[PDB]
Amino acid sequence: MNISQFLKSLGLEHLRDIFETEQITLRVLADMGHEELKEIGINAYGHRHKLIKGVERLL
Amino acid sequence: MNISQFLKSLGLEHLRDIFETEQITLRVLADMGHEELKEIGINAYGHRHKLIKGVERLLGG
Amino acid sequence: NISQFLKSLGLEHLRDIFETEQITLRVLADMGHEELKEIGINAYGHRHKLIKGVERLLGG
Amino acid sequence: MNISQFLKSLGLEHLRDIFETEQITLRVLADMGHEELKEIGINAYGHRHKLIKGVERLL
Amino acid sequence: AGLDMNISQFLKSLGLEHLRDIFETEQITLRVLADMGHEELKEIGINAYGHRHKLIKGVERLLGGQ
Amino acid sequence: DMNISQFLKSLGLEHLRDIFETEQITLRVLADMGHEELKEIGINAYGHRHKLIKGVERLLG
Repeated sequence: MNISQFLKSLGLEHLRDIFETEQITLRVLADMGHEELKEIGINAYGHRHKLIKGVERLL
Repeated sequence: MNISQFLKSLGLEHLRDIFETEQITLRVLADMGHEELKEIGINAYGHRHKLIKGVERLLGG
Repeated sequence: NISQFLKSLGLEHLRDIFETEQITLRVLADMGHEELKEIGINAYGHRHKLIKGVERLLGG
Repeated sequence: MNISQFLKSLGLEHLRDIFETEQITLRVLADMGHEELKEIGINAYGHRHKLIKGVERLL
Repeated sequence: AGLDMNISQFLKSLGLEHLRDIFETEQITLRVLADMGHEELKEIGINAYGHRHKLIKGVERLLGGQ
Repeated sequence: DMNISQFLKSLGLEHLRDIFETEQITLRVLADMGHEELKEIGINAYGHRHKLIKGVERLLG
């Protein structure tokens, strides 16, 4: 629901600072792919994969 | 339409001073991408994304 | 929106050219005299009103 | 009497869009202090000072 | 407190009659409006500071002041 | 790499002629100028700096 709650559900709460600094809401995240997520500092494929598939589960 | 109403609609009124100092009109904003917006001090991806998509919705059908 | 735009310039008769050519306000903003001649706006006066209209509307 | 004419007289015409978007009339501006003006985005003390003192004369 | 007044008449008196639909949809009476500040009014869609200011000061004058 | 007066006219920035004359900005000086350097000589609008930078880029290439 909130981006903090979304990350917690994927076990990715430790990524919270990137999302806060870049002002990424769960709605902004919905329009983001691998290239956009690499741009904001999500360097691990596994993390981007979890985020992309996580938004797909909802959206 | 004007920038002040445009920013308010996206909930980005706090960016009003950057737009005023840089004399950014909707015409200028329409040709701006992520690199151009970073140049004027819009450092958050989320803010640039909202601006870019906002102009797309505004000037599209 | 583009229909509202044309109406404001008294150019409502150009609605069909704009619809057929899929010209939105974003497309119109990047168009000059040569591009407008290409879609069939043959009168200078009409192209001038469109170009200056987008300039006034967008800031700008 | 027109907020646009008032702003012009103080050399603060650049502030017109904030006043229009926030629907601030001279009557509204008359009950506004430094805290209320900061709230609508008048971030410079000098600008708030000119506005407050400007309305004080218009009485 | 005597604020049993018609919200339609209240808005008209402030020159804010155009807000009639927000107040009707949200079922805002004068008694509800009396406990509302800038944050609560922003929440129901009253986005202009000037409009919220007029409403808050309008209820104050109807209540005596502050 | 001609007279600066012709360059500004081509971009519709002829009103900037006095800044360029007073600051003794030639096209070769302008070619090494970015957004920070142009802000320093009084070009406060992003749109004007953008037009100047991109204008010299086209001239060079």
